[PDB]
Amino acid sequence: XLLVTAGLVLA
Amino acid sequence: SRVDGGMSVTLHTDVGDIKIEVFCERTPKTCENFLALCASNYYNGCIFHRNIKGFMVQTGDPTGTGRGGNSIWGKKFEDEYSEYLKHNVRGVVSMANNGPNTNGSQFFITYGKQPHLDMKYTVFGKVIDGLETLDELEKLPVNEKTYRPLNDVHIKDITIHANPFA
Repeated sequence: XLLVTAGLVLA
Repeated sequence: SRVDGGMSVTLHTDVGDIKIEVFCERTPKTCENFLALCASNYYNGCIFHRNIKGFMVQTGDPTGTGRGGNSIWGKKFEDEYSEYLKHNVRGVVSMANNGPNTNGSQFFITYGKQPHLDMKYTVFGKVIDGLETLDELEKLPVNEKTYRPLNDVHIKDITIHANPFA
């Protein structure tokens, strides 16, 4: 999808 | 009676300058943390490790992996939301995170309106000058399943600006 994470990048 | 225009910083990148105003009145802790890391040269040498056209460009990780970085205090800090601070225009600057109160040093700049981030990520700034540089960043050849730019693009160093009305 469209998230801004730090480590576990998701959809 | 004087006026204080607040603080702002200029990111000196391999493809141009980006000037960012920092909302220190609304998001104080996020502001101090950003300015402090900026002054310690922490971001000097950082690359934009994830660039998604139409979405956002992310950076702020020394290690360049994607799970590195920390706050000047060396411990993740709380979020700072404001009903008047939202990802509604191209150029908002916010803190990435792995859930509530996990703010460190990684941050991103939006390429356009991104309403689904509101109230979930601390917005603490806005690109006031150097929009051109944002276009260069967006139209950059990137990977495909990692969005890692093909060619590394860095943040050479950072200039801190004081009150413009001093």
